[PDB]
Amino acid sequence: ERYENLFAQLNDRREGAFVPFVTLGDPGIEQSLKIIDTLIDAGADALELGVPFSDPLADGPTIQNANLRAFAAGVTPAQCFEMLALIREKHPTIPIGLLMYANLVFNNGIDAFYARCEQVGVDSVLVADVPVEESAPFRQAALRHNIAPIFICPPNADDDLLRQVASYGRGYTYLLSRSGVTGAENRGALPLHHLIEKLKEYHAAPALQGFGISSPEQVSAAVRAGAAGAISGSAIVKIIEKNLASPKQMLAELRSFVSAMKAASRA
Amino acid sequence: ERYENLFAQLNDRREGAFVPFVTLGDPGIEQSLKIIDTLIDAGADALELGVPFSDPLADGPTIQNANLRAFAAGVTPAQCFEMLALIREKHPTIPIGLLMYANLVFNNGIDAFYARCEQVGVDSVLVADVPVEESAPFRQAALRHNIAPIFICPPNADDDLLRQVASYGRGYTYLLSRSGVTGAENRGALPLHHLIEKLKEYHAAPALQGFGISSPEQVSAAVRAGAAGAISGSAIVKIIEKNLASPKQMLAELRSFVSAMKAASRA
Amino acid sequence: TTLLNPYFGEFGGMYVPQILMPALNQLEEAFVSAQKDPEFQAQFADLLKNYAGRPTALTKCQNITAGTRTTLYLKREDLLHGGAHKTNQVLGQALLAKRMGKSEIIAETGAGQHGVASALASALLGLKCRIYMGAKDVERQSPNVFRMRLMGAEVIPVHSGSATLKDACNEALRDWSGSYETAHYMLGTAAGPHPYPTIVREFQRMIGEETKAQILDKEGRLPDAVIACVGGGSNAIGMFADFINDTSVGLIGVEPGGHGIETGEHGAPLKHGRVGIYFGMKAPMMQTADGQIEESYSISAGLDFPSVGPQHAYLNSIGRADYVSITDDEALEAFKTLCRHEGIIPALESSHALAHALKMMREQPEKEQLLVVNLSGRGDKDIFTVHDILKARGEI
Amino acid sequence: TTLLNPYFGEFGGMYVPQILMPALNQLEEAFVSAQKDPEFQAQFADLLKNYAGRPTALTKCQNITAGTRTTLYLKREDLLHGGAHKTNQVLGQALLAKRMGKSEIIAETGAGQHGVASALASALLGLKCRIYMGAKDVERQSPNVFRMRLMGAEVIPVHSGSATLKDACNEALRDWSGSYETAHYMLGTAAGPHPYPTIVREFQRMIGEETKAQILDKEGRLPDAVIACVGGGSNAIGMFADFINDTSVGLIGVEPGGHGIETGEHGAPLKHGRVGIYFGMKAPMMQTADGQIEESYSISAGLDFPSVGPQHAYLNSIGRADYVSITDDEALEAFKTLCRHEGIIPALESSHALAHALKMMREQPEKEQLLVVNLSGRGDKDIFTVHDILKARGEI
Ligand SMILES: Cc1[nH+]cc(COP(=O)(O)O)c(/C=[NH+]/[C-](C[C@]2(O)C(=O)Nc3ccccc32)C(=O)O)c1[O-]
Ligand SMILES: Cc1[nH+]cc(COP(=O)(O)O)c(/C=[NH+]/[C-](C[C@]2(O)C(=O)Nc3ccccc32)C(=O)O)c1[O-]
Ligand SMILES: O=P(O)(O)OC[C@@H](O)CO
Ligand SMILES: O=P(O)(O)OC[C@@H](O)CO
Ligand code: NA
Ligand code: NA
Repeated sequence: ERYENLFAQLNDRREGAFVPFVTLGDPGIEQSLKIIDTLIDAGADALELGVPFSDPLADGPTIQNANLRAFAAGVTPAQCFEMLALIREKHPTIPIGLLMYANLVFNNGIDAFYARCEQVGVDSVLVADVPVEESAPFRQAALRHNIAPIFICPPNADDDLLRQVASYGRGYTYLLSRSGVTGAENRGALPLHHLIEKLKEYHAAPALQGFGISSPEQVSAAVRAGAAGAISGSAIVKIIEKNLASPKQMLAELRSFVSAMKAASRA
Repeated sequence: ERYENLFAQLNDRREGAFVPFVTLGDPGIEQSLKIIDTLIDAGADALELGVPFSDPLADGPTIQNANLRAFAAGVTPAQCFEMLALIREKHPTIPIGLLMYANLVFNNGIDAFYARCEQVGVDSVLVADVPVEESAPFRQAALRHNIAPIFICPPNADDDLLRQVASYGRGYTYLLSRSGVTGAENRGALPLHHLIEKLKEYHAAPALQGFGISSPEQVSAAVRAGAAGAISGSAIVKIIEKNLASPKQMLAELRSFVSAMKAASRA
Repeated sequence: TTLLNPYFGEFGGMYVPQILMPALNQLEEAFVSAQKDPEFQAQFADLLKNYAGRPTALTKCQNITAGTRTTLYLKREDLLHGGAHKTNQVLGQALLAKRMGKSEIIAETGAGQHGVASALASALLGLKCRIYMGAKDVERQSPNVFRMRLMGAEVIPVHSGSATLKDACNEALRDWSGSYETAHYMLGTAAGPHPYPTIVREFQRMIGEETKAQILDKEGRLPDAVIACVGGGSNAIGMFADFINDTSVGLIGVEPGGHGIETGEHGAPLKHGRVGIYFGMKAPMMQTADGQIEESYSISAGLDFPSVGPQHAYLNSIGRADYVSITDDEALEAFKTLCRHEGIIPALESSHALAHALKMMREQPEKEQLLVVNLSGRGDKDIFTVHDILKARGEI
Repeated sequence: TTLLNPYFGEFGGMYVPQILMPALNQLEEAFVSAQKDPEFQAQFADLLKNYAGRPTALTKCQNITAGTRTTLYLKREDLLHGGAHKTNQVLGQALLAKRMGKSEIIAETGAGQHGVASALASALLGLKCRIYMGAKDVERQSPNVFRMRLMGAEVIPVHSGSATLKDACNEALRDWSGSYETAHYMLGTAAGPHPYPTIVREFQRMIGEETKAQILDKEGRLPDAVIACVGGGSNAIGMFADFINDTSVGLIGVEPGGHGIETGEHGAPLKHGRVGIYFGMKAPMMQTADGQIEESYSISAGLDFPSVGPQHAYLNSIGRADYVSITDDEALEAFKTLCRHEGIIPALESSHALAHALKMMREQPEKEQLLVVNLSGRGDKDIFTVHDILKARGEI
């Protein structure tokens, strides 16, 4: 599958993965598609993609405002799935992961949601407000439709939680940089070496560190500590927010940022 | 004494008494003196005179505003006594009664207050907020200084109260037209014949009816019912209030009103 | 002729126009009869318990006394229905009014607390209630005015004089003097002509009775002192009454010092006035040299009255009770301290009593003393007054 | 793995980001331990009695039921310190927070009642309190905001979404997800992730326990029904809990109908929404066809929440409890009726429950029925809202 292939290729090249996040449809459907193509062309190894949700309880103001811009353009989950299909048609091998809130997965049937993910070529789904303790119907539906269920390893994880995330997760493990919500200005500085080592000991899916990653130095630190890669969202979205009136400068600044962040993942 | 002489003369002439009330010093000391001389020259048989007090709990808005005008001119009780002395010097026989609030009598000594009344030639004092039940030190001080203590016969008087007012009062008995406070617009219509007859049976001082008396017809009704006379205050004070800017028209309208009210007292 | 003594030493009496003496005599007679009537006592008790919420708590304040040898309890009249002790006596007075066949109620109010209490009792018990309130207080207390009106009371602004409580008092008594056949005057304090000082005390004395029982249960002894603010005297005599014969218990009443006694802008006649005759009673008054009644001042509209009830004047004269004063600024500091350190927002009236207690503690912090402050009401009504002061002073 | 069942049938759970599960597990553990700890129970009881004023009265309303066979009692949580039932559970939750070594408190509020309660408990018990409040509610509730600030709480306006309670809820949970090591989230209702629905019920169940004892004493039997408004579910489950096993006692919850269910402007997810996952729980929600959470509406900011606690959803599903709705106008009429005929100014929240009781009486006036309405708070906070409505409608 796409994650296993990616991480194998990156390991052969002694490379970490750089995985940007954007909200689908921000600031509009067409510009969002151009944005995503620019992120790929600039060196993104995989994608994390959000579906706009009315009450994103795990996101800070930057991604809250991305959702609002998307809603202002009329973006719906159905339109997001049409985008996902187009993205996959253009890019057959890049891993595509969704970051979802539970109600959008549950609303019209858990099984049906994962069936649609499979139809459009999504590789993984992380449900931000479904902990391992509540994940059974989500992970079963994911696996039934060849979707990797993604679980979070938080910095306060105990050994039992480490063993659960290692057993139940697939594709990658989401290693949180810190407590709190998403935010480029809040950089996590707690050393995560111990958690990275336990995950590997327990044969967990390779770890991608996320939350607060906004500079190339943070990407290098994550890979150097043993993570398989790093995720950056708010830092990317701020470039969108800053250049709403200059769509071309937006893409150029996104390319520069992505290229620099990916360069820092190379060892 | 002056009341006994007056009522004897009026009875010989088959006349009731007309007794106007004004507040001393309203609207000023000099105009107040001219007012009082006009009331006498126009036919007043006796005078009732108020000393401005800060909180006149037995007076309606008309006489409240008279007090305020007096205070606005700086009128003090001491100045009121200087006026009383001048009035008596001009008019040796007219009965002069004060309408007082208790604190002004009590403030610097009950005995001293009545001593000053005697010095200036006052004939009687009615303390509006001292009922018979509390009157002992007031009536003793009055009698010691040859001042008649005046008591009120209210329309709800019981027989015991009738016998007390008859025994303790001198000069005249104040027969209330009605409950409430002073006010020319509120005319009392309860028949008072019964109370007038009991007072006479008990040898009370002759009754002067007061409160709400604002027209000659009310004066005639009081005398016809057996009262020795009638008191009118608010109706007089309204003439002052109406003509504050025309001092001469004020005196002319006061003369007309007093003359008509006194005419109605003649049988 | 009266059934009960109208005087407390030199102070008290019935200095009303003669027209009102029968109303006062009827009220006294009805009260004496009601006090002996077990049905009346049972109905009053039922309303106090199941409608107003008696008994009220006695709360120990274990943050404000830290580091001292003062133990401080607050008697929580702020938890009574309506938000203050006034509700106790309005319930009794309304029952007396019905006992006498009266259908209407006249009441005065300052900040609006007695107005609210009168309005709520009249709504419950089927009486037509009209409330006189100084126009300056109306302008500043539009919330309590609307509460009174929501409960069906007529609220009548009074624009005369200082347009505060004394002026509302005057108008209420003028009204009663022409409406006593159908209206009961629900006087709001332990002052005015007999029998009001006695009736109000007896319908407020459960405060001290409960306090005594509660302190005995919690501490096993009587307080060293009980402390209450004094505007007219109701809340203080309700706390004091049951302790008067307990000679070891200090009784401390707190008059408003306003801007400072030396400014003349205060409401402290008991200690800084002189005896006069006004509002139906012989009592200490703020008055001019000539005997005109002076206007009082206090940040607290409920203490803004230039006289005081005669029993307090008497208890002071004989040394049984001691009276002190607390300024606007001292009351404000006590208000803020209780909000922040005990989570209780007290009335600005009651804040005067708390301020004196805090002074008793702070001045002699190693003195062992067990004190009870009568927390006569809650301060929700006062938050706008406090806000504007703190805004003008740059504090917020 | 939990010590207690997180579900009520299909409803409930712990749908929070993984980072918060240890905080929830620690809270559950602390609660289970505290419930078995006689020292904790004694301290909680002492605060409830001597600080908050429990037990609260049960008042019979003998004017509003005239001419019918309805007997109506009101459980007087409006007489609790702070003015509403919220004070019960904040005292328990604050003690839990101290038991867990937390020094700070996060709380959400709508109209400000839970904010005031959280602020007062934090002031008493030495905790640093910060309150999230929708900016539209802040603008309309400046008095309660100032009360919170007087008691030392930080009040943080929330401008996102509808700028009402749901949005304050979101921000509080975002905050907690980065501050749980030092801050306890003092959730204000019987909703959210386990263990909050259970903890809030257990710290509010004295309402029904007292009500049962009081009704047995006065009437010698259980009520035919107990009636409570439902915004999140705390006051209703506190009344219901002790009656659940008394199968003859009807349990009636009243959601806000707002401008009318048919307008979509209401807060009645239990009967007019559908199950979803949000605010940490699986519960009935107002939501779009796509699964976006809808904004609610009610005249009462305390009922303006587009979900409901899971135990109510469960009690409804099995038919043990029945849920209805009451519109803005119906609540306003009940508010006015209680003010004018019983002299009690009720919260606009509680006015929904009273309105349904009045409907039960008026629709079948010869039906013999003994009803208890949970008068969850007083309406002093609401007089400005009511004034502006009555002004706009030309009524005043
Ligand atoms: C919470 C609280 N605590 C203490 C007091 C002080 O009054 P007391 O000295 O205890 O009697 C409170 C005052 N309430 C009143 C004022 C009133 O009492 C009243 O109604 N007529 C009247 C007449 C003369 C003096 C005082 C009063 C109001 O409505 O403004 C109050 O509200
Ligand atoms: C007097 C009174 N009566 C009834 C209620 C209804 O609430 P419940 O359904 O009983 O829980 C009252 C409301 N208070 C709250 C709202 C709050 O409770 C809270 O704080 N967070 C929260 C979260 C979701 C729903 C509801 C709430 C406020 O502060 O605005 C109230 O004030
Ligand atoms: O926004 P940040 O802080 O980069 O967090 C990453 C998150 O947005 C995607 O999982
Ligand atoms: O004002 P009136 O109503 O006339 O009453 C008389 C009174 O003012 C003098 O005793
Ligand atoms: Na005073
Ligand atoms: Na709700």
